[PDB]
Amino acid sequence: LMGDMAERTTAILVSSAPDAGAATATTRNMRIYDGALYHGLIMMAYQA
Amino acid sequence: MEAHLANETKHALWHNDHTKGLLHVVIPNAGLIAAGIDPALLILKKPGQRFKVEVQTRYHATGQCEPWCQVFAAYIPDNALTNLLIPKTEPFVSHVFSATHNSGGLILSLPVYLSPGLFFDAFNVVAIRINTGNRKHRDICIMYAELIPNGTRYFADGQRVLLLCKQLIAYIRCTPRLASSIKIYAEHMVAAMGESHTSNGDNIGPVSSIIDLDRQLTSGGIDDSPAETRIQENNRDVLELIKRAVNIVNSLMEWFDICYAQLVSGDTPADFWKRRPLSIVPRHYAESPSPLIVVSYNGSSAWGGRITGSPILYHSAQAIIDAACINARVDNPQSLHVTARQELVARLPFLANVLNNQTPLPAFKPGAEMFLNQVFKQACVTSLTQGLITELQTNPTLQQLMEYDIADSSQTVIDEIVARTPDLIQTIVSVLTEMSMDAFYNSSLMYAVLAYLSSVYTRPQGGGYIPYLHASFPCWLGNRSIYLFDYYNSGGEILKLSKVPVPVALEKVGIGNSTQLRGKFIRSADIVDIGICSKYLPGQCYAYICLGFNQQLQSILVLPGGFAACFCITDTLQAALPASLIGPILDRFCFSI
Repeated sequence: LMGDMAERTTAILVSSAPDAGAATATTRNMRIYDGALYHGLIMMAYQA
Repeated sequence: MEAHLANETKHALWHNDHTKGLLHVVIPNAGLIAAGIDPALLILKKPGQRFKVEVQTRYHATGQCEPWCQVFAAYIPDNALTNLLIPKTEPFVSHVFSATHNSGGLILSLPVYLSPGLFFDAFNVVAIRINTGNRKHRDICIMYAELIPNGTRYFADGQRVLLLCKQLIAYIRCTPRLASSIKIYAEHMVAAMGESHTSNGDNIGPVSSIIDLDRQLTSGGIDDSPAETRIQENNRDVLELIKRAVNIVNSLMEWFDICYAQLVSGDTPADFWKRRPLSIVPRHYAESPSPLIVVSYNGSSAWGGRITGSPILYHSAQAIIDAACINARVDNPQSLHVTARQELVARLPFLANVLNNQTPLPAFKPGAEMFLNQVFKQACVTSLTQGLITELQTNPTLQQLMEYDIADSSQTVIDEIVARTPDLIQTIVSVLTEMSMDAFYNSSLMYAVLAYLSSVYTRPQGGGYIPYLHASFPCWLGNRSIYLFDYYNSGGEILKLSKVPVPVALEKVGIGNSTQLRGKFIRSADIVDIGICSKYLPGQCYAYICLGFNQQLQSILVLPGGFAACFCITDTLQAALPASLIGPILDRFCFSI
C-alpha cells in the first residue's frame, strides 16, 4: 500500500440558491451564506 | 415574431442605401441563466422602464460611426420552440406531438453590407447596448467572421418537414370523424408518392419518429456551394453514363391546404414559409452550448435565399490577399513590395486609408473603452486625492469656525474625526491598491466625467449634440443641481458602505464673511426607494464625509469640523492626459442630426 499514496485534502467553498417558484425580483438578489468542507474528517467521539 | 414582422415594413420600403440589409437572426436564450436577473421584468412587468436595444459599429483608425439603430424585441418563455414550430392552436389545445424541455428565443436586427464590391474580413466588432444594470451586464462581443460564415443548410431541412407532416397525418387519421372522402384522398396522395415505396414498403412507418435535433445542427454547413453542385452534377452524369453502358452491354397539395384551412381555421406566420425550403446558418461557440440559428426568407433575393440563381457568396476578396501574402512569404502586408501595395490599394479601396498612416492608434484594439475608462478614473481619483491632501496641508485656521448643529453631549467625539485627518488621508491613499476595481468602474462618476468632456471637441466637422432619447439627462446643462455623495466611515480603515449615491441639497447663508452651510431636502412624488442616510442628523455618533463636485470640476469639502477646501482639477487632467487619448471616445460617443 505504501507504494501509492495521496498528498493532502483540498477545501472548496460552495453556495446555495432558492427555488425558482417565486417570480419576485428580490428572490434572485439574496443569497444565504452556507457551505460544507470538501473531503473533511469529522470524528463522532473524543479522547479524554 | 409579430413585432419584428410589423417593423419589417420599414426595411421593405427602403430602396436606396443598400449598405444596411436587415435579416432575421435568432439568438438562443441559453446564456440568460448566468445573467442573474429576473426574467419576469424582461417581457412585460411594471411598464415604464422602456427597455431598448441598440446596435452600433466599431471602426479602426478610420473614424466615424454608425448612427445606432432603433430596434426592440421581446422574449417568450414556456417552450417557445413548441409554439413557434407547431401552428398555434390555443382554442383546441391538446396533447399534440412530443418534445423535450425547450427554451426561449429572441430576434435581433443586424445590418449587412451588399454591393458589387462585397469583400469580407474580421476587423469590426458589433456593440450591443442593453438597458440593464451596468454591473456585470453579461454582454457578448464577436467579430464579422461569425456574422458571415458563407454557408447554409438546405438539405437538412427536408427531413424535418417530413416528420412533422407524418405526425400530423397520423393525428388526423387516428380520430374517426369527418367522412371517408378525406381518408380515401389521403390514401391516394400517399400512394402517389411511390409505387413500390408504399404498396411493397410502408405507408407511414412511425418506427422511432422522435422530434429531436441530432443530425440537423451537426452537418450540412457547406453542401450547396457552386463547387459542390458541380461535383454532384459530374457524379450524376458519371452514374448516368455507367447505367447507360450497363444497359447497352450486359455480358399537388391544394386539397391538403383546403382541409387544413377547414380544420385548423387559424394561421400563423410560421406556416407560409413551411411550403418552401428554409435556410439554417448556425454559429456556435465554446462559451455556451447553443447554436446561433439564422432563418432567411426564400421568397426574396436576400442573403442566403435561393429563388433565382446563385446567391451572394462573398468571394473575390481572399485569393488576391493570399497571393500577395505568399508572393514574398511575409504575412504582414506592411513589409511588402510597392507593387503589392499598389495592387492591394487598387483591389480594395477601403484599404487605402491604412497605408497612408492616418489617425495613429497603438496596434488594433477595438475593445479599448474598458481599460481607457479605468485609466481615466484612476487618473481623476489620483488628481482628486492629491488636491485634497495639498489643501489639507495648506489649510489655515484650526478646529471649527462656523456654528454646526452639534449636540452638547455629542461634541466630545466630533473633534476626534477631525484630529485623525492624516490617518484618513493615509488610509485613502493606501486603499487604492487594496480595494476592488470592479466597484467603481461603471458608476455615475465616470459617466459624468465623460459627459463633461462633450462640450470640448464637438466633432471635427461640427454638431449640435442633440440626442434623441436614453442619454445623459442629469448632465445636460450643469452639474450644480444634482450632487453625488459617497459615505465612508472614519478611523484607520475605510471601506464602501452605501450602494447608490443620493443627491443632497445645499445652500449658503451669510452672503459673505464666514459662509455657513445648511443642507435641505426636496419632496419627491415619483419614487419611494430612497435611503434615510442622507436625512440622518449630524449627531448620533457623528456623520459621514461628503465631497461634492460642480460642472467645472470644482470640489468643495463638506467634512464636519469647520474645515472646507475648494480646489479645481480641471487643468490637471489636461496636463497629465493629452488630447490624443480621446480618439475612440470621440469616435464612439458622438451623434448629430
